Amino acid sequence: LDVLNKKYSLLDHMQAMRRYLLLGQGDFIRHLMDLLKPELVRPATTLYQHNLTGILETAV
Amino acid sequence: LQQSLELKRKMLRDKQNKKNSGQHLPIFPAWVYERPALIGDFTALPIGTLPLASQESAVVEDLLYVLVGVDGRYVSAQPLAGRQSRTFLVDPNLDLSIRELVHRILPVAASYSAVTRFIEEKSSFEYGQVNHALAAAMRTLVKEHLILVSQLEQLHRQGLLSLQKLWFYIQPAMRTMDILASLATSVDKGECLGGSTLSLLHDRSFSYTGDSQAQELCLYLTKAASAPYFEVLEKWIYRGIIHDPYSEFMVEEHELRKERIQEDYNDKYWDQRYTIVQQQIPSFLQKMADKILSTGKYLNVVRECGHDVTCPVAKEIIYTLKERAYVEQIEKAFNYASKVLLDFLMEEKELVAHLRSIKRYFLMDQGDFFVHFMDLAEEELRKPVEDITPPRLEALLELALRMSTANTDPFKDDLKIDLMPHDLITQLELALSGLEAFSFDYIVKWPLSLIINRKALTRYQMLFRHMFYCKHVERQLCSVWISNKQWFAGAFTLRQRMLNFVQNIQYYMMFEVMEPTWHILEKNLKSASNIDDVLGHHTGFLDTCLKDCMLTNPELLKVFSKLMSVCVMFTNCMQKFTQSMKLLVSGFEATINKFDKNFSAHLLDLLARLSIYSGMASVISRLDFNGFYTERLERLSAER
Repeated sequence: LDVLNKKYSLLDHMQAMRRYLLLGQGDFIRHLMDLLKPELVRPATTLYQHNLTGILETAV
Repeated sequence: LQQSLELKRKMLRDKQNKKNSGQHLPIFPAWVYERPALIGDFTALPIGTLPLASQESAVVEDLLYVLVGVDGRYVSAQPLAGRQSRTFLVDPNLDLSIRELVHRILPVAASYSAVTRFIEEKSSFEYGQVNHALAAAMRTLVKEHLILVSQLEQLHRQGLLSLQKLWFYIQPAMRTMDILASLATSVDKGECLGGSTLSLLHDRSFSYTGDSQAQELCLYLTKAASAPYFEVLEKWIYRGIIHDPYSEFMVEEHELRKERIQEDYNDKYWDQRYTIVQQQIPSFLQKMADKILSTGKYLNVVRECGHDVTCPVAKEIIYTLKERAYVEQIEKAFNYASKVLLDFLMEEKELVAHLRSIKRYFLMDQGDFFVHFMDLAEEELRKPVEDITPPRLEALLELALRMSTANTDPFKDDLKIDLMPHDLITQLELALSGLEAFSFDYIVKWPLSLIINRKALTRYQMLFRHMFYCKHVERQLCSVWISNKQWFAGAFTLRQRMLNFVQNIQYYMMFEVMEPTWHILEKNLKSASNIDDVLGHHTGFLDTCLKDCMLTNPELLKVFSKLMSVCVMFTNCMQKFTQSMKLLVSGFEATINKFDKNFSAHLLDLLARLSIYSGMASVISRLDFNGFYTERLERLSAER
């Protein structure tokens, strides 16, 4: 137990997945869908992945 | 017998070859092997007519000699005497009831003499220090066999022995002899010496853990056998000096001053000067195998630069079953060597200012040195080969260094000037000199050779030479600009475009690779702990700067080479037009159109070959920040 709650972070890293991956904080999702509105409503199957990661890097 | 005498001299030849101060290694005299009176195993009437209870006394007496070597009277030590084995022959005219019990008592004699021969043979100089100590711990147990049979004889002389008592006496000590003889046949069969028969002992000690009769036997023999080995370990761990009188050690010294001197391009200490044998490890020290070599080799490469070092503390400690305090000592001594060498290297003959003065010239901290150099150089550089003379460049080096402010770092004093005579082809001509190939040279000393070798310096030069063409073509275009304080309007946008492109390429490599990765190296070198960490930081630094720059491409960017070709054509011809007109609108314009076509084609092709690379998409982003020439063609595709 002690090495995973001190020298690694297990609980603190588990909270973030609740907040974003499970969409458990809607502020992040609201601003993410808000700023990325045209790129989402358009087909992103004709758009490359690298642009979306690059704009996520500043969107987060 | 006869075959033993060969093996000895072959091993002696190997040990004479290993050392160059150990010469004429001794052997014991020939009569030692001629005489069979050294080993412990150097009238009669028909037994059939004797009564039973006299036969019993006679066979007890004859058997008692045979237990401890020396032959009996109705039992003979056999002359066929196969390899490392003994057989004995009881007579079949002996009464069968007695004789069958004699058969049961006989194994300890064959498990005596084979042991005793091994004690003489593997104690001489040609089988090494460990085999002597192994045999010296077996001779103690031979002595007690003699001890027991003498007291049994004293009881027998007083009419107080029978075969039953004697058999009952000898049953515990037969087991000892069995274990000892199995070990001796195992040592001889594999031709084991040095650490190959401490691996065997390490295994055999673990093997017996349901006995404690045979486990203590082997463990006492391991404690005895590791005592010569730990001396050799003391020499190599605590000193950069070994005496190694009989070589059976995992590290060997084979000299490698016969190829390099004053500087090692080989990095010979990590390669082949002091190298390890993986067969002579005792099969528990394999975990520590590298650390052993590094501990003393570090003391050498600091005693090579004339700086005294010492061991932290010295232990002599023997083997213990399953349990290791010397492992901790390997770690402590390895750490002491690495820490003292690391502290010495960063203060005395410091590599920090060395690396700063490498960044200043090849990865180029100052441009000031170079902007003086290029203007005072260019007319000489523009001329072909054989028109150069090294004193002009040397005067230019010293004047540009002292006139600029790069004359306050210490290490600039071995800096030289040279060229790269196979210029861009080398990456995986000498026809011009200064139009192709400009570079510098710096020679290194021993504390700064084992980190920065020849190869790293050559790679630094191949980065600098690539940047030199951009640096040169840039001021060509600038001179053409200032030469216009008629003209064609497309010529101005072409001049502006070429200039913006080359300037952006220089800026991108500069503030993506040279400043940021230097910031990384500055934090790596404050967190090294040994000379494999400073090696790791430097080689990861050089590999990162080589890969991160535009140097490495699968085809080396032929777009870029043809681009720089048409740039030097543009700067020559436009300036030539202006010098001739000072002394029409279709002679100038046609060449401007051809140049604009070639430059636009190569620019589009490099942007296309940059988009397939795909953060790392920022180069497309910065280069066409404004959204023009960011994509001028959708990129044509096949109809298949």
